[PDB]
Amino acid sequence: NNLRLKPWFHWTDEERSHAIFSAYEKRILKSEDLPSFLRANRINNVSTWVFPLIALPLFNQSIFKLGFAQRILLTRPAIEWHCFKIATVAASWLAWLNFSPFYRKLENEKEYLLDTLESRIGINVLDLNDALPRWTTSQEYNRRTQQLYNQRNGFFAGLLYPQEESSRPLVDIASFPKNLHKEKLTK
Amino acid sequence: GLLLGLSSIYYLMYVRLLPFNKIIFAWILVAMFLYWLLSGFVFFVKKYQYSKFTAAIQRFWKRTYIIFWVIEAGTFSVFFYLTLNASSEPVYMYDQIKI
Amino acid sequence: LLLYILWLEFYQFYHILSFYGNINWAFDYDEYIWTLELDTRRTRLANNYI
Amino acid sequence: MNYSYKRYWEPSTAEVIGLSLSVNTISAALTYPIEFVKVRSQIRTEGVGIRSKNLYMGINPNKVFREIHATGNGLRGFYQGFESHLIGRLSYLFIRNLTYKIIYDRTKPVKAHNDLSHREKGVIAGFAGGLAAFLTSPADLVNTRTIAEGGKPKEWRWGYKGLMDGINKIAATEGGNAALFRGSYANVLRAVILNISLTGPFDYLNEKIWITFGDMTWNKYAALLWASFWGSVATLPFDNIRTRLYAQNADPTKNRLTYSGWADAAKKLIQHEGISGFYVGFYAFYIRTFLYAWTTVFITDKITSDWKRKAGLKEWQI
Amino acid sequence: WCAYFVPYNIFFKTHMPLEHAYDNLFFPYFQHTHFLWDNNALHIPTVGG
Amino acid sequence: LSFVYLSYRLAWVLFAYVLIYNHFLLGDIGKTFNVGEWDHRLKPSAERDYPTRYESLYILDRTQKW
Amino acid sequence: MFFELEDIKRRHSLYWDIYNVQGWVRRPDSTLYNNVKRGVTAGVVASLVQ
Amino acid sequence: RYSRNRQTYRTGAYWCLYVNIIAVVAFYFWFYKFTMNFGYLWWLLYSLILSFFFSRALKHRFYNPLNVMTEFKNGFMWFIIILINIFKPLLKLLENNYINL
Amino acid sequence: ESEDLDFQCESFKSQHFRKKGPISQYLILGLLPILYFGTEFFYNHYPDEDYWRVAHPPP
Amino acid sequence: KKGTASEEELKKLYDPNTFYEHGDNPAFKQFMNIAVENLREGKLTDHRTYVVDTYKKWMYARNWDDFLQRDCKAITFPRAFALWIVGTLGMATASKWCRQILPVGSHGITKISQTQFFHQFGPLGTLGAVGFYGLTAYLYYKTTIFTVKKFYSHCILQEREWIFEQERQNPGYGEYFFKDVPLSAEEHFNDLARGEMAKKKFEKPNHEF
Amino acid sequence: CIYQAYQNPLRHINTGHNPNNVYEDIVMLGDYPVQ
Amino acid sequence: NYFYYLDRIKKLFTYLNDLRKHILKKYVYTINHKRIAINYL
Amino acid sequence: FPFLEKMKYNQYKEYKNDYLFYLDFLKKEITDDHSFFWKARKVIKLPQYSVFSFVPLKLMMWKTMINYPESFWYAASRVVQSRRKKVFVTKCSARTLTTAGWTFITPFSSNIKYT
Ligand SMILES: CCCCCCCCCCCCCCCCCC(=O)OC[C@H](COP(=O)([O-])OCC(O)COP(=O)([O-])OC[C@@H](COC(=O)CCCCCCCCCCCCCCCCC)OC(=O)CCCCCCCCCCCCCCCCC)OC(=O)CCCCCCCCCCCCCCCCC
Ligand SMILES: CCCCCCCCCCCCCCCCCC(=O)OC[C@H](COP(=O)([O-])OCC(O)COP(=O)([O-])OC[C@@H](COC(=O)CCCCCCCCCCCCCCCCC)OC(=O)CCCCCCCCCCCCCCCCC)OC(=O)CCCCCCCCCCCCCCCCC
Ligand SMILES: CCCCCCCCCCCCCCCCCC(=O)OC[C@H](COP(=O)([O-])OCC[N+](C)(C)C)OC(=O)CCCCCCCCCCCCCCCCC
Ligand SMILES: CCCCCCCCCCCCCCCCCC(=O)OC[C@H](COP(=O)([O-])OCC[N+](C)(C)C)OC(=O)CCCCCCCCCCCCCCCCC
Ligand SMILES: CCCCCCCCCCCCCCCCCC(=O)OC[C@H](COP(=O)([O-])OCC[N+](C)(C)C)OC(=O)CCCCCCCCCCCCCCCCC
Ligand SMILES: CCCCCCCCCCCCCCCCCC(=O)OC[C@H](COP(=O)([O-])OCC[N+](C)(C)C)OC(=O)CCCCCCCCCCCCCCCCC
Ligand SMILES: CCCCCCCCCCCCCCCCCC(=O)OC[C@H](COP(=O)([O-])OCC[N+](C)(C)C)OC(=O)CCCCCCCCCCCCCCCCC
Ligand SMILES: CCCCCCCCCCCCCCCCCC(=O)OC[C@H](COP(=O)([O-])OCC[N+](C)(C)C)OC(=O)CCCCCCCCCCCCCCCCC
Ligand SMILES: CCCCCCCCCCCCCCCCCC(=O)OC[C@H](COP(=O)([O-])OCC[N+](C)(C)C)OC(=O)CCCCCCCCCCCCCCCCC
Ligand SMILES: CCCCCCCCCCCCCCCCCC(=O)OC[C@H](COP(=O)([O-])OCC[N+](C)(C)C)OC(=O)CCCCCCCCCCCCCCCCC
Repeated sequence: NNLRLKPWFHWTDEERSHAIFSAYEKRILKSEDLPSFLRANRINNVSTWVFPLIALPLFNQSIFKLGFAQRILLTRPAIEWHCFKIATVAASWLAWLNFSPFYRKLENEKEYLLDTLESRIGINVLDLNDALPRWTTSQEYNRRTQQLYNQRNGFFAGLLYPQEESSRPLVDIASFPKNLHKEKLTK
Repeated sequence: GLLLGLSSIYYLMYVRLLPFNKIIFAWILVAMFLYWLLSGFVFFVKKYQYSKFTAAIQRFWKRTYIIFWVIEAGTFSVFFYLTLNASSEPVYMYDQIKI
Repeated sequence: LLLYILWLEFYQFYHILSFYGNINWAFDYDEYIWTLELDTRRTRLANNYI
Repeated sequence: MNYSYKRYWEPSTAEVIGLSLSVNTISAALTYPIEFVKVRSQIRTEGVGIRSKNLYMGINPNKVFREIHATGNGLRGFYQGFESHLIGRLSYLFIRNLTYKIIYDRTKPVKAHNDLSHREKGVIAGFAGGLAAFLTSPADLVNTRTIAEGGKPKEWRWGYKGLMDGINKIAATEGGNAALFRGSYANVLRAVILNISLTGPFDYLNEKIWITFGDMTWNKYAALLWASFWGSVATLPFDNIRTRLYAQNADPTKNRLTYSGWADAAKKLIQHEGISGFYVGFYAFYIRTFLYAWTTVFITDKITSDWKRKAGLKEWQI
Repeated sequence: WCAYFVPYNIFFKTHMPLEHAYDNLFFPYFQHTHFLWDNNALHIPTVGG
Repeated sequence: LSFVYLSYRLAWVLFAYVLIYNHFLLGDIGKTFNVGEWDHRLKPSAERDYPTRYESLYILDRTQKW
Repeated sequence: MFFELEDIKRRHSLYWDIYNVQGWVRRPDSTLYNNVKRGVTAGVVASLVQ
Repeated sequence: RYSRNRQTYRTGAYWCLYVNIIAVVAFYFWFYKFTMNFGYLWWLLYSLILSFFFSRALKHRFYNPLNVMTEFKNGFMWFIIILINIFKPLLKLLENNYINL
Repeated sequence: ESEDLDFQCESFKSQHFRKKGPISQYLILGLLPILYFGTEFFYNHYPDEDYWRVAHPPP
Repeated sequence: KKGTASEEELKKLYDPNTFYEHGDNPAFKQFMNIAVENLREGKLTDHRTYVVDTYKKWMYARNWDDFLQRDCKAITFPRAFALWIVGTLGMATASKWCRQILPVGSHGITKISQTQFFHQFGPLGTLGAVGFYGLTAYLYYKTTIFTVKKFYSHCILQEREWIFEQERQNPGYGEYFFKDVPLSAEEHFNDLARGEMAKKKFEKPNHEF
Repeated sequence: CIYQAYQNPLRHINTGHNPNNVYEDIVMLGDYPVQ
Repeated sequence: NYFYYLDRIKKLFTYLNDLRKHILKKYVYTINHKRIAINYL
Repeated sequence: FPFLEKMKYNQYKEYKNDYLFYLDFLKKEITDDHSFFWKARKVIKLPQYSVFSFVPLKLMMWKTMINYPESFWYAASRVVQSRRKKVFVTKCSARTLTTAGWTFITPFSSNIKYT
């Protein structure tokens, strides 16, 4: 299925994370499929927040000792030297954010989870997406998924938070009453 | 005032979930219309406080006021005549309770 | 006082304009369900003119 | 429109070369006097520019023609340098057509009803025209100098009496063969602009008028008018700069306004005359280009239709 | 209390008009509805301003 | 001045759009104009009630209110 | 291909209208030979008398 | 008798332009449901977008690439200077922590 | 703008006289009916794309 | 070796040149392979998302890239570059205004406290100016990366919005309905292609949950 | 107001009324006359 | 000077901007009855 | 029009607010969820295939539709060569899309049933 377009081929990282969280909270996805995704998300966050700290000493040892770096350091104000260092560090950090192997692994794990959801609920996986609120990011959705996992697997899974097992009544949708009418408004 | 106005506007938008782009375009047009309608009057008020408000200007403004009210009264009177002469079904068999 | 009169005028105007939307509840016995229905209005033309 | 072409028959390289050479020969023979008048008007307006107002803004091609004819040389005076002009035009056409046909054959689409986009066709045509103009620049230089001799003062004239004589004089007197490529860059730019600003508007208007009025016969000629007008509008400044560079005499004292290059000539033109100065003799240039294109298209279409009918193509394919 | 609380409850929290709304009118009795009038939402700027 | 300039630029551009579209671009109404609307929330959501430029990416619906 | 300007030939599809008349249809008699002959005859006859 | 009157009404001209725009757009949307596709003639929309910045750019002569480049360099230096000044006193706080101890 | 008093000077030379200018736009003015009708019918293809086309019977 | 008439027709359908056109999407070179996978059972998948409006989002633009691609209608490299020029001018103006309001690094000033703006407003004003500059810089970076991506996709890879290209090719009432090209019209589309496209079927869900 | 300064900024409060490239406000951004 | 042509172009730009302002003032923002009547015609 | 149709997804609206039976709803059988199927427009007799695709050619590929910010009207806009040049052939489906002249004669002018 290399040439087959998956249902979420156009979804962003935020949309994919929101879909995963929605499936988990609605219990379409069980808690036994999360741990790999959670570990990948934590590793990605650690790498993203630690990259500049490891990179700047490397730039000091290798790049900032280059000919052009020494020229800038010795021939321009210290403020301009600091600006150049900050600019190069920021560019490297952006490149890392874009092409991190850890980020790629996290995206691959999200793809695997989405494939599992597609197999489980057919094409209805598209129903898990909505108009995500602005400024809510994939990291935030992953944090929410981790929080829900902790709440469900913690000591307060039935005292302070809802349990993971579903106790929905067993009825027939084709005959059970519905809360909404197709066209009119009910009383 | 800003708190109350913004809260009321947002609540009234939310209760009916209006289309944002179309409604904001319409409200921008309305805002420009009202702002430029009132800007002329603000300019007149600011300009006539010194060396501009003469007897001719005062008479002109009185005449404009009375003319505007007369123009509105014309349409109101046309509608009042229509109300007074409002048509109805024949009184014999179609509508006997009109009496 | 002008704000009070404005509120009264707006309330009356809203009632008058909402008259023309005739909304009623109809009870479907087969489904045992009340449904909201909208319909036009018929009245004396003097009321519309006023 | 990407599949509206009908390239069901394509001429061979020899046929293309021969037909193009003959048709361009007769077209140049017919339309040479207009180019002569345009060049003379540009030379006489160089350094001064248009100074009339409103309807009189410009130089009258009829006035220039009458002044040239009054010299007593008759119509033979308008064909001075025609040998050089024809040789240069033939060399340019040969090189450009060969390069364009080779590239088009190499990169043509497989389907007969599909043709290269106008962008790619313009790129290829511009490259071929620039190469040909660079190769055959000296002939144009000699022809333009011969034309401008009459306008310029006798002491400033070069006195060439043939293409070979002019080439030899330029090579010897000015020193080195490098002097034969004066104005080559301007000629290349003019050729590129002319190649790219002709085939686009023609197809544009031809298709639009076909859509409007359906399949008629005047559509081709209306599109030709539109394309010729827009090509003149796009190309005339470069032709004027090329003419100025060619007319620039070797000795700085001889030149009324010496130039060091294309940019220098453009700056001097802008300084000494408004931006409109690039469009002196626009009517003559438009008439020349339109007549040349019309005769070439007519003859080529007739011959190609005859060849297609002999081959056996259907009426709609032709 | 007068301009925001009471109008809000009388307009949105009930479809039943008050007496003074229609005592002078001659229409038959009917209820209100906030979601079947002024589709252009021209009342939002008015109330806000 | 910011408000004044915004208003003037918007007015000029919209007026130019109106004139050009009503005088030259009436041949292909489908290509020149987009169809949209929004109805009262009491009635079911209209088919044309959607965010323009995103109809290929989202479908909008709402719950009726009394 | 033959020179700087290219006369691009394009094919089109069938189109027809309700009415096939009152437009432009070339008469069979409208030809170079026949039109020229008639014009020359008329012009010469008129010019001789004039 | 009448005092001097202004000889131009720019706000009035623009108010009339807005009135025309409102009339046309509102009527088409309400009764035809048609909204002009501004993207068809994308260059007028881009003209509006450009005019939203063109005068301010012209004031400082930002049509010159050299001016733009030097302005970007100066702005980046200003931003970095502000950040460094804000975050510098952390070192002094750490140093005086020793005195406090 | 904010440097000149709003007044009319005594000198009559301040009168705004009309002086004829470029004449090119008047060519388009004279050709306007042709241009306007062409835009109305040919450019907008009104009432349809076949009315103005040369008539051909169906195959 | 060559098969029967049916096999020859299938080979022609799978031929790269049977559907591809010079001015059309290159994907038509393997459209049949793509169609067989994306049109299983003859059904077109609806990739749209069903959204119940709740005012959680207004502009509906997921990100600045989507805003430029859809709201600004910049679907071509020239439009992207024009928007980039506008953004560059805006960023330069924003930086100049920030430097003017806070004369830090100019006139020899080396401290924020040496500014009348800080005197009048102080740390909150400095924070506001910093936030404004950062916001404009962020938007400039987003539009620049969008323009670079558009340039790479179009100028280098020759990728284009093929629906827009078809719109350009057909200016309206054009008679380009040719039987030779199946894609020109619905009628001219090959009958066997319709059957071949719906050859495969979907897979039933597991319902494992 | 392009390459030619006609109005006097010393007698104006804001120079942004008309497009130009040769005018600068006397009271620039960040300047606050305070007693 | 090395930018005489550039100076001429700057003069042209100034002339065009001044003409734009003059046209806007005299035919768009004007309240003159004769000009309004001509535009009406 | 089917893209504009909203009743197709009306079933999901109830579960967007009532999650209690959302899993049971998902456990149903998928027939036409998030899919469009156009009935045959031409008579085809091919025993080899039991189903045929009649999706619009312009709507065939989503890879170009996803990033195109336009409505799905290009697919329906003048994509068929078939035409009927007859006067009796109606050009407007709605016979009430007319005008009552400049006199505004009622009830023709003032009733939507006619104008
Ligand atoms: C303010 C402006 C704003 C924008 C608007 C612009 C308006 C412009 C006009 C008004 C203003 C004034 C001008 C300003 C120009 C500014 C730019 C500039 O620098 O251009 C100068 C530039 C050059 O002008 P120049 O400096 O005067 O020099 C030209 C001279 O004429 C050269 O002299 P020549 O003609 O006598 O040439 C002799 C010839 C002598 O010949 C030689 O080259 C000698 C050495 C090689 C010899 C061998 C040749 C090959 C044969 C042998 C091969 C090997 C053997 C093979 C086997 C054996 C058989 C052969 O030399 C050449 O070939 C050319 C010179 C370079 C030679 C050195 C080597 C080059 C190598 C690379 C090229 C190689 C290929 C060349 C040929 C083409 C391909 C076929 O001209 C232009 O760029 C033209 C104008 C601009 C065009 C682009 C459009 C820009 C505007 C776009 C629209 C904008 C609208 C919106 C507004 C934007 C506002 C910003
Ligand atoms: C020892 C044990 C320690 C244990 C640990 C705990 C204890 C230790 C201390 C813990 C401290 C925790 C601190 C938490 C806050 C900070 C971190 C945080 O939350 O980050 C936000 C953010 C949260 O995102 P996320 O949830 O992780 O999602 C990431 C996902 O991968 C995908 O997400 P995405 O990337 O798509 O989304 C990006 C962004 C979406 O983009 C945006 O929305 C950003 C829009 C532009 C904002 C511009 C703000 C101005 C400052 C910019 C940054 C500094 C200047 C950079 C200059 C660069 C050029 C040199 O999303 C957001 O973050 C949305 C936030 C929106 C709220 C903004 C708040 C207001 C800002 C304005 C304030 C001033 C005005 C208002 C004042 C009001 C006062 C009442 O973190 C990041 O992901 C950022 C990653 C790194 C990017 C670096 C980019 C280049 C700049 C850095 C290099 C140059 C530095 C130069 C200065 C150096 C000296 C200072
Ligand atoms: C209690 C003692 C501590 C100090 C108290 C301080 C007094 C506070 C007074 C608040 C006045 C609020 C004015 C609101 C105006 C808008 C009203 C409106 O829109 O109507 C909504 C509502 C009415 O909504 P409604 O639609 O239900 O109207 C009911 C209509 N009738 C009466 C026929 C049944 O307003 C009211 O309920 C009353 C409004 C009265 C407005 C009177 C205006 C002039 C006088 C103002 C009070 C002056 C008091 C001065 C201090 C005296 C101290 C002794
Ligand atoms: C073997 C015996 C059997 C008969 C053999 C044939 C007899 C000899 C025929 C000689 C050639 C005759 C035609 C010459 C050209 C036209 C007449 C003439 O004098 O022109 C010379 C004119 C010159 O005229 P001129 O004006 O310079 O004459 C001298 C002028 N004064 C007295 C002031 C000095 O042209 C040239 O000689 C130069 C250009 C020639 C090449 C370009 C020709 C372009 C036009 C070609 C198309 C047809 C033109 C004719 C159209 C009208 C007739 C159909
Ligand atoms: C600030 C100033 C900066 C100046 C320098 C940097 C910027 C340079 C910008 C250059 C722009 C070039 C644009 C080319 C013209 C495209 C116009 C266009 O799209 O028109 C629509 C049409 C598009 O046609 P189409 O193929 O899409 O189809 C048209 C038909 N319909 C509408 C139905 C689809 O393109 C043309 O007609 C272009 C024809 C000309 C193409 C060739 C251009 C010149 C190429 C030169 C190559 C090199 C020559 C040798 C050089 C030797 C020395 C190095
Ligand atoms: C149907 C609609 C679509 C139409 C498409 C078809 C083409 C449309 C073409 C429209 C443009 C027409 C231009 C006409 C040109 C003039 C013709 C004429 O005869 O007039 C000559 C006159 C004078 O030309 P002249 O200067 O050469 O005069 C010569 C003077 N003597 C004789 C003394 C030597 O031209 C002008 O006065 C100027 C004309 C151009 C005006 C340009 C206006 C826009 C400028 C924008 C600049 C933006 C700069 C931004 C960068 C930053 C700046 C600080
Ligand atoms: C507007 C946005 C663009 C950027 C900002 C503006 C900068 C550019 C401003 C240019 C203004 C116009 C300059 C030329 C003025 C010519 C005036 C004139 O007619 O002079 C009398 C000349 C006189 O020519 P004549 O010598 O043949 O005279 C014939 C008339 N009698 C016989 C009476 C003397 O008339 C013409 O040539 C008429 C046609 C003029 C066409 C001018 C086209 C200018 C195009 C320049 C750019 C190149 C084309 C690009 C677009 C098309 C191709 C893609
Ligand atoms: C305009 C003034 C100056 C000029 C004077 C002359 C103008 C004369 C205009 C009328 C001429 C005659 C024609 C009459 C047409 C009537 C049309 C009509 O009824 O439309 C009404 C329309 C309703 O039309 P509709 O079409 O929606 O009607 C619904 C009916 N059905 C369902 C059948 C379609 O309403 C509006 O236009 C909205 C008005 C909103 C007013 C909001 C007032 C707010 C007051 C706030 C203060 C009070 C206290 C609360 C404060 C709270 C603060 C938080
Ligand atoms: C009298 C003609 C000259 C007028 C000069 C002054 C006005 C400016 C020019 C206006 C346009 C002139 C007509 C030709 C171009 C029409 C382009 C167009 O949009 O038509 C498409 C239209 C239909 O195009 P379409 O229907 O395919 O699509 C148009 C665009 N959309 C998709 C938005 C609808 O075609 C026509 O109306 C047919 C026009 C036939 C004209 C034949 C005579 C003129 C041809 C020779 C001209 C030679 C000189 C050069 C032109 C004048 C000087 C610059
Ligand atoms: C009648 C009213 C008329 C109103 C007209 C205005 C309508 C709205 C126009 C919006 C245009 C801007 C782009 C819209 C599309 C956004 C797309 C997007 O994702 O965002 C792009 C960008 C963000 O880039 P992004 O695209 O990377 O962000 C999305 C990506 N994730 C999910 C990872 C975050 O945001 C913006 O364009 C807007 C940023 C904020 C602008 C603020 C301006 C004013 C300054 C602050 C004032 C003080 C506020 C105080 C708040 C206090 C809170 C407690």
